[PDB]
Amino acid sequence: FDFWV
Amino acid sequence: SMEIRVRVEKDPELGFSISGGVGGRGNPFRPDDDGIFVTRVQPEGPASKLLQPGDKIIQANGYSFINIEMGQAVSLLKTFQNTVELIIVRE
Ligand code: NA
Repeated sequence: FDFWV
Repeated sequence: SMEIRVRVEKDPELGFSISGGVGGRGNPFRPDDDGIFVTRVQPEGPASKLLQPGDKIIQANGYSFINIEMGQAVSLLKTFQNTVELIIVRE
């Protein structure tokens, strides 16, 4: 569960 | 481990993804670590050849990422314009 920045 | 300083310039994003956070859902590298971990890097994005999976972010533009929540880390990184100076922990 990664979040793109 | 080592503390590396990298500068990722938004074009128009930093070009990487993060996992972890205090109270978060964990990271694929060290589950006992609630830090923020670089998880995926765009092949030719602004973070390419600069960040790699496993990097532990502990500072972004002078702001410490130790004991930070995921929502706050994503919020801070989206708020920064232009370049984001990162301090990362690399093997
Ligand atoms: Na730990």
